[PDB]
Amino acid sequence: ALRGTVTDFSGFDGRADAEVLRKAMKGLGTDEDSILNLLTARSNAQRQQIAEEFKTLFGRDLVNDMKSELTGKFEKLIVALMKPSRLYDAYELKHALKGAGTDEKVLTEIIASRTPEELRAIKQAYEEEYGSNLEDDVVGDTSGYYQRMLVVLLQANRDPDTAIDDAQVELDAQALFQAGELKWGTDEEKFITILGTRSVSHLRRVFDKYMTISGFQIEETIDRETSGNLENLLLAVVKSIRSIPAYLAETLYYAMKGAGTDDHTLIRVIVSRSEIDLFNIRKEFRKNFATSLYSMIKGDTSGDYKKALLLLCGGEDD
Ligand SMILES: N[C@@H](COP(=O)(O)OC[C@H](O)CO)C(=O)O
Ligand SMILES: [Ca+2]
Ligand SMILES: [Ca+2]
Ligand SMILES: [Ca+2]
Ligand SMILES: [Ca+2]
Ligand SMILES: [Ca+2]
Ligand SMILES: [Ca+2]
Ligand SMILES: [Ca+2]
Ligand SMILES: [Ca+2]
Ligand SMILES: [Ca+2]
Ligand SMILES: [Ca+2]
Repeated sequence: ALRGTVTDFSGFDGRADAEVLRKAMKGLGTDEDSILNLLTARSNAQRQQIAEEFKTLFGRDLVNDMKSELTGKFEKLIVALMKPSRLYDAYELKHALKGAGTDEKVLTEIIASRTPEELRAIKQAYEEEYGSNLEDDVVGDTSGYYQRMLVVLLQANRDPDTAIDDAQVELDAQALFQAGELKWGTDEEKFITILGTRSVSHLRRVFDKYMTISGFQIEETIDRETSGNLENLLLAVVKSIRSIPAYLAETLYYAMKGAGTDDHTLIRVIVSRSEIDLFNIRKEFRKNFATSLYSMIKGDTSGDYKKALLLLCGGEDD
């Protein structure tokens, strides 16, 4: 069931494509159309093979020459597609923790929606690249319970999915109820432990049983009981337990639906998921917001940026 929209091209020849790319840039001008059409049709691994072929043939750096030729959002999309898939989430979190403040959107979005196995991969790749430890930088930039919830999720140690225990399900449904609605104030430590640590299939049962007991969806209680960064993070975590595709379809829709487009979020979710579950994100987006993701992008973007983004997305209906 989980499926991306970008696959390995059959009859890939790294050497032929690097010559197509050399021609598409040599001279005054840039043929942005040959670049866009070739790269969105190659898998991320293929793009890496191309990049080293281009380097052995011409002794030139593929991504640096593209940076020289291109500009704007389209440059930013093409550079993102060229990041090895192993490094892109690490990349995006370093640049979120970068500068003075911190981009909590980015932190919350990746850390909530990535599985334990993707999170340990991202921590390794981050350390190797940036020479820093991820947990240490996250702690460095955040506070309060938002910080603690991010550190719990960064442990990547959520319980395995196993046979459900109903007595366990109702004990946790009830702890959450006494921890929030029935308390003056909130016991956020109790919400972080059960939401940060219980298995995904056990928590899908907990969220239904909590509805039976209180007449509220856990999302409704999180909005009632918390605010700010912790509220965003706790909602991202619940949404992701329910469906990662659905959560990312929803992230995509708000990056566009307002007046402008949050272009950074739109490039990050299309590129990071192109080879994982972007087909599923298309389905969820159509089913939920009545629009195809293609019409939504086609309406919200322009130029080569738009054309590239659309060959990457790929579906009408979805
Ligand atoms: N979640 C917060 C507040 O959640 P409540 O709606 O129960 O808080 C009422 C008021 O703020 C005094 O605590 C806390 O722990 O203080
Ligand atoms: Ca040129
Ligand atoms: Ca041109
Ligand atoms: Ca440039
Ligand atoms: Ca910072
Ligand atoms: Ca901030
Ligand atoms: Ca801090
Ligand atoms: Ca309360
Ligand atoms: Ca409290
Ligand atoms: Ca709130
Ligand atoms: Ca818009």
